Amino acid sequence: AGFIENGWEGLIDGWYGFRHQNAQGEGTAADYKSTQSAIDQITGKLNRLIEKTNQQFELIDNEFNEVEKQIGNVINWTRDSITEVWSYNAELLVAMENQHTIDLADSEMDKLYERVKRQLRENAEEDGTGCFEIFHKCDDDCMASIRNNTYDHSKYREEAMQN
Amino acid sequence: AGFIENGWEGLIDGWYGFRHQNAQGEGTAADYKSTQSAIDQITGKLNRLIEKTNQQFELIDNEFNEVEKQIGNVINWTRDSITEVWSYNAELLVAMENQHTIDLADSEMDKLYERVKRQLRENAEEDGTGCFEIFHKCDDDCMASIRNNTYDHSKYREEAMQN
Amino acid sequence: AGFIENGWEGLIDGWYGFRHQNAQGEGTAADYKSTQSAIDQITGKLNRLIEKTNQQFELIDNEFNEVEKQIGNVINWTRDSITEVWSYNAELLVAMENQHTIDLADSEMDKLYERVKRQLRENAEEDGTGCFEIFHKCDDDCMASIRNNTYDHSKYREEAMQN
Amino acid sequence: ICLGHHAVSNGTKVNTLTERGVEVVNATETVERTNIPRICSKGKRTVDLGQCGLLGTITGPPQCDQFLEFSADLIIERREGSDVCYPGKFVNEEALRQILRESGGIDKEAMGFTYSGIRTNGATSACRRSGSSFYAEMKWLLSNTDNAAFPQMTKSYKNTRKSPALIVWGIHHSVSTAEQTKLYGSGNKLVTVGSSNYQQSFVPSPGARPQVNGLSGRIDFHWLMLNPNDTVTFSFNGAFIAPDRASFLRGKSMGIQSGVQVDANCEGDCYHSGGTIISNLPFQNIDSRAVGKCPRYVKQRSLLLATGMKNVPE
Amino acid sequence: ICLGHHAVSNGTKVNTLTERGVEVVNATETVERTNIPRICSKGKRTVDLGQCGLLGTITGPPQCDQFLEFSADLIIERREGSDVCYPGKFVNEEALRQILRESGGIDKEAMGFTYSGIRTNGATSACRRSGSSFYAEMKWLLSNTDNAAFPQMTKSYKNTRKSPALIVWGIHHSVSTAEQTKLYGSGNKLVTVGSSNYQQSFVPSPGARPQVNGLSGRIDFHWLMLNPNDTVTFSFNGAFIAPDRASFLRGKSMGIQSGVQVDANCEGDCYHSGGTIISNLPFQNIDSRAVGKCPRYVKQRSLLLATGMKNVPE
Amino acid sequence: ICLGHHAVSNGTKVNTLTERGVEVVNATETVERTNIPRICSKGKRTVDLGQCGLLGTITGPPQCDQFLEFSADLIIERREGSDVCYPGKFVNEEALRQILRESGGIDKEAMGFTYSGIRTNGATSACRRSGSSFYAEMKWLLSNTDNAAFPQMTKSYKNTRKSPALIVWGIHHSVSTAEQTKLYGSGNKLVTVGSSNYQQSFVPSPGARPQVNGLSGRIDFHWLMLNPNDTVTFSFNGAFIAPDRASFLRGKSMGIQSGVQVDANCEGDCYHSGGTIISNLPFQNIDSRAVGKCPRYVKQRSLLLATGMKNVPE
Ligand SMILES: *[C@@H]1O[C@H](CO)[C@@H](O)[C@H](O)[C@H]1NC(C)=O
Ligand SMILES: *[C@@H]1O[C@H](CO)[C@@H](O)[C@H](O)[C@H]1NC(C)=O
Ligand SMILES: *[C@@H]1O[C@H](CO)[C@@H](O)[C@H](O)[C@H]1NC(C)=O
Ligand SMILES: *[C@@H]1O[C@H](CO)[C@@H](O)[C@H](O)[C@H]1NC(C)=O
Ligand SMILES: *[C@@H]1O[C@H](CO)[C@@H](O)[C@H](O)[C@H]1NC(C)=O
Ligand SMILES: *[C@@H]1O[C@H](CO)[C@@H](O)[C@H](O)[C@H]1NC(C)=O
Ligand SMILES: *[C@@H]1O[C@H](CO)[C@@H](O)[C@H](O)[C@H]1NC(C)=O
Ligand SMILES: *[C@@H]1O[C@H](CO)[C@@H](O)[C@H](O)[C@H]1NC(C)=O
Ligand SMILES: *[C@@H]1O[C@H](CO)[C@@H](O)[C@H](O)[C@H]1NC(C)=O
Repeated sequence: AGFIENGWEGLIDGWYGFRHQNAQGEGTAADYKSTQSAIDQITGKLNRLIEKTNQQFELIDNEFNEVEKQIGNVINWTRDSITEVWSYNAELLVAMENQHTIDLADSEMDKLYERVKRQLRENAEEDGTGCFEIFHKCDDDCMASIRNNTYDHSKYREEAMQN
Repeated sequence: AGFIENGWEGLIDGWYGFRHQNAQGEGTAADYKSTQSAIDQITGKLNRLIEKTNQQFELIDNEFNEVEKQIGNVINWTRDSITEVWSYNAELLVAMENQHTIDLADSEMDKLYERVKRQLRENAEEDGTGCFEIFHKCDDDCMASIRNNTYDHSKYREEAMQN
Repeated sequence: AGFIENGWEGLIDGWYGFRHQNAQGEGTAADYKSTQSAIDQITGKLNRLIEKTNQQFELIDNEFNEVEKQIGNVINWTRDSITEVWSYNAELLVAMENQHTIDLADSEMDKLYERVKRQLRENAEEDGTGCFEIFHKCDDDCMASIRNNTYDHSKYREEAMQN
Repeated sequence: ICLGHHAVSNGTKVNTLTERGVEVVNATETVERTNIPRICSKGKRTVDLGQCGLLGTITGPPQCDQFLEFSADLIIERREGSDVCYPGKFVNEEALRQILRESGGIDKEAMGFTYSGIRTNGATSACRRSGSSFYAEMKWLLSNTDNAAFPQMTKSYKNTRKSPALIVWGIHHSVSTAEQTKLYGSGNKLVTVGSSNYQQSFVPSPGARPQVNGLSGRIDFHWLMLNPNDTVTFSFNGAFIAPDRASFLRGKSMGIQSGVQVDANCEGDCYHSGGTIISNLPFQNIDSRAVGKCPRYVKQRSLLLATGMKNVPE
Repeated sequence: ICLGHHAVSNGTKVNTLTERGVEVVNATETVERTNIPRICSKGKRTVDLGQCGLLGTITGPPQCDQFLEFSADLIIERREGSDVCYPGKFVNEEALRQILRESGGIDKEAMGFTYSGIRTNGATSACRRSGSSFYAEMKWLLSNTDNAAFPQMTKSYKNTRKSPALIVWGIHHSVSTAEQTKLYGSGNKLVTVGSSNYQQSFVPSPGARPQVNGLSGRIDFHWLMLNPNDTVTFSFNGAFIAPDRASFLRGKSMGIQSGVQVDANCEGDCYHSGGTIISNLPFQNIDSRAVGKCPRYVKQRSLLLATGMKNVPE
Repeated sequence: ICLGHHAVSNGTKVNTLTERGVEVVNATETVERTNIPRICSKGKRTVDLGQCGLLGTITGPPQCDQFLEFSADLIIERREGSDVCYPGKFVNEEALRQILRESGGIDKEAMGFTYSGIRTNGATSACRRSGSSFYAEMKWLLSNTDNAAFPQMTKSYKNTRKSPALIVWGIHHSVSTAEQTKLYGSGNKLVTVGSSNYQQSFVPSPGARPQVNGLSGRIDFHWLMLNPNDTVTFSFNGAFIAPDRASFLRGKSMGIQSGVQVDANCEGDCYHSGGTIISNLPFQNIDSRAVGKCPRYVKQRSLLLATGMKNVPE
């Protein structure tokens, strides 16, 4: 939300994908290994919070026959106190995790970008909206090789330098 | 605090500003849209913490006539326990938010930098102290256009490439 | 763990180091000023948590002669409640700090990288695995000057541009 | 070539340290609101007491005739339950209740008290059985003949078991000092009671009380716990309802109070009076007083946790 | 061209997960220390009891003559208040107090007890009015003539209202068994009391006590709560202070204890004995026992929250 | 040129918001498990009571003869301690205990009660000294001659000190009404007690109890706290064990219960019954009921905190 000024509702394939456009034609394909890493991490959070206590609590109150008021009042006072605390814990935990979920998603993008950028030596230059400019028409063999991190960083170089 | 090795006490205009120096003269102007985004976010924190409970607590103690010691002691023990907890919650919350306030401020810089950098194709090269080097004397029409994100990334190119 | 696809068990010198390889020979030396900054920060966390309360708690129970059951039960109920809370606080605190310890370590790398990169104007180009390519054989005077941030960014330029 | 991330038409709003309402690709609920309106008991030895009240299972009113020696993992009290046929109440009743709830049930044992010089067979119409009866575990001790004296007596019971014994006696309070003497003869009456833990003693207190099952007398029930090998003695001279049988706790259980039906088709460890809470969620907004093994009660109706990334469209 | 961020000569030091003393552009306090030394009552129906003690409003000593039927959102107890003219105390006094504090005040009702065979008009000089008087809601029952017998009596009161009724009686303890008989005749005296909830009974206990307002007798005050339709009865034979009027709770209120003046010019929901805490802040270091709607008490005097970015100068 | 970071063959696994088992360069324990099995008392004025029980230090059984005026920073109760020689117990015993634990010890003061018309020197063989003796701070009041009357008496003690005084008396309960009269003559016996705070009164209750040191009588011990200048009076007529000396609290202390040896070679502020916890750590898994100045108890055995960075090898 800044230079990738929006996102692709069409990308039903995964979380993170490629969208190329050379002469050859079109393409949109998810990057599963970046998708998974993020997915694996939301998974991590969910296993730390879908969580089961092994702490039994019993009854100290009585709903059918009220206990003495004084002890009743201390008991209610304690319960209320401990409710305030857990409502606090719950809301903060949710807010804190959601910031970090968000912040970790974007950080998975910015880190995919800069790895593709680093594959493409000087054979290319950053557009300014999270897109890459090739100065040599790249075919669709050359594509899935940009994708499956193989593309040669000096074996297309010279040609593109010129342009 | 590293490559922007300090900050501008003179910048009373906003949080984030520009400071240019071509032949034409001088200039210092805040970038309100980056200032605001940060400001909008400190605002967010302040509305989540300037917070009002709707939980009444009543008295379980008595300052004029002390309650029985045993119940008095349990009551004090509970209160103290619940004080320890909230003093803990308070200090951690403050520390955690302040890290994130800080870390979010800087992150608003580093992200403004790299967007200007991305406007300036190859017509410029990174100095190493958060400053940008133009290899073509840029006038002050050209300035507010670097500023109001319009500046043309190929319509000054050729000239500067050479230099 | 991505482009610096691993780390150097050989680096017993510090946390962050340099490893060069020109004609002249070999070298591995820690960057103490980046090592320290991280170290100084793990230190910070440890002084906020190796922490001593000045809150005395006394006994409200009795192990030799059990108190009345009803008060005994409320007392146990409270204690258990307050245990659940602190076990929660402890586990979250540890998890939250460890993410941030980790995330702050890496962030100290990524920030050292990009400062060296910024010393080396256009006299060099990013490899794609956190290594830097010089297009002019750099001797070992030139090394400790890359290291002690002095290296001249235009006084080796022209030569390397060509190559 | 361009690289990016997915998105959607309709996302879900969550909250963050920083923003209130931010959309996300996906989100999941963190606070349980879904209750099942049944006591889920699958796999658990359950005792629903119905008309028998819990303290009743010790003294034995007709309600509790089928519960005098019960065995549970899960004890359920009902609103309709009563501890009592002949109008009275228990001293320290709730503590006793809290004990019985986690006892795993009770095993009875004859204390073997024998009687010379008094009647033994006191009954009433509040406690119906075939005819007029009494508290099955208790004995209503009288004076031999329609008036006359009550011998100052002593009885002791030695707990010979490895477990703490639950001892219960009763003090009768007759409608009058007229009725008091017709039962046990005149003069101040005194019951005394001691163990190693324990030291106390009791007097009756006749006078009128509201009619409850048409009777105006009250029985005061009391109780203590004999440790192993420790011994208990009863100094008394009338106005007394002796324990016939003592009680031993079986093991371990949990006790709830509820008004919904049992269901051996679902499993549950978190209970409250209108049902079982089954949830994996860390939190709940259903009932602050739920007992068992439960998510934490919180005030909030809902707290959405992001499970997807930020959401920005075209 | 260069881009950067603002800064200042003098910043403020805060703490972080990582550093202790780091400067920032701006920061704001998070813990309230500012107290206002007045009970802020603006918009609230307030009752400052002054010399009347809270329990006094039920029995009616002269202090509390103007409070026998009060109505509040906010009840204030004072140090100088007394529940009592004739030296005595309440059994279960604090629980009673906690009840009255949130009652929203009290509405009285004649229980209509009538008397045959006893005197009715007991008074004393501790309870001054025009002359020597007594507890306005109570009645000091005697024997007809300077000695002589007290008829074993019964009285019942049926609560006909939809609310729980607050019943209060008293047991007199005279300076001697000499004084006890001169009042109610000789022999052990017994008061008994029952409802559905309730079962108890009482004896007087004469003997010397320190002089308090020059009197050495004590009155023991007791109390129970009749539910709707449930009924209460009093078996007694002397040494007794009958309830004339019963009490019903009005609605809802909050009770504080304080020593500062009222102020209908400020609004407050967090109170403590030296004032009102008005603050938006999440926390406070003023008084751990503040009641109402309050920031959380914390030990720390101060916790600064950053509202500006890091601060580094030239 | 390449730049990077260190690593190791064998790292340590920790947990994060995000991952469960991630390795790190270094890590440190956050939960204390190491206990020292001794009461660390270095620099502290310690009193180990051994065979004397805490309440004993007020009444004075032979166990507590060397503790009647003790002075502490640290009071230690032992399992073998007893408050008692002549079989009895304290009413409100634990509250009293909690008081004594933080008292810093006790200073005694003669209340100066003198006696006309009764015996004064009651003793027993449970309380051995040179011969048969009694509770050193108490006085066993009788009737002059092997039967006969007990004069209805009064005694008052004015607390003249700036501190609250601890007053203790006892009610004797004899094995019979036979034994009761042989001691104090016949008829109902009544002790009454009043202050400004206080209002109560007591009767004996004879009858058989189990033999404890071969005796079947019990002594009931009671207690109240006279404020400064306030005064206390004792109305009594027999069955009474008078206070000879009153008690004043010294200052401030902490009380533990333990079964390990003292050690003036180590320093500690967190104690539990099997030792001292010495740790800088924020948490502990040793004993939830530790008292003093302690890390927080937590359920977890261990929680590793990262002190080094991520760890990835060749
Ligand atoms: C305690 O709270 C419950 C509801 O949570 C309420 O029904 C009860 O009246 C309270 N106890 C007292 C002392 O009134
Ligand atoms: C409870 O703490 C208060 C002060 O917070 C103190 O005045 C009071 O004495 C304590 N209660 C007991 C049992 O002493
Ligand atoms: C309180 O818990 C302790 C152990 O933590 C246990 O020994 C004791 O029995 C419990 N109290 C009651 C009321 O049983
Ligand atoms: C959306 O969240 C739900 C939470 O129950 C989860 O089950 C589901 O897998 C998520 N969907 C996607 C697309 O991840
Ligand atoms: C209990 O008493 C029996 C028989 O008197 C004896 O054999 C046993 O050792 C005693 N057990 C304990 C632990 O007191
Ligand atoms: C400084 O912080 C205070 C906190 O009260 C705030 O009111 C003010 O707007 C802040 N000033 C600036 C320059 O943001
Ligand atoms: C209360 O008693 C009145 C009259 O006896 C009766 O009409 C009413 O139904 C009763 N209410 C309840 C709920 O018992
Ligand atoms: C490893 O952690 C321990 C924690 O006690 C610390 O003392 C030590 O200095 C650490 N070692 C290194 C290499 O930092
Ligand atoms: C206590 O009494 C003494 C003597 O009667 C008197 O001098 C002193 O003022 C009194 N102190 C208080 C505070 O009552």
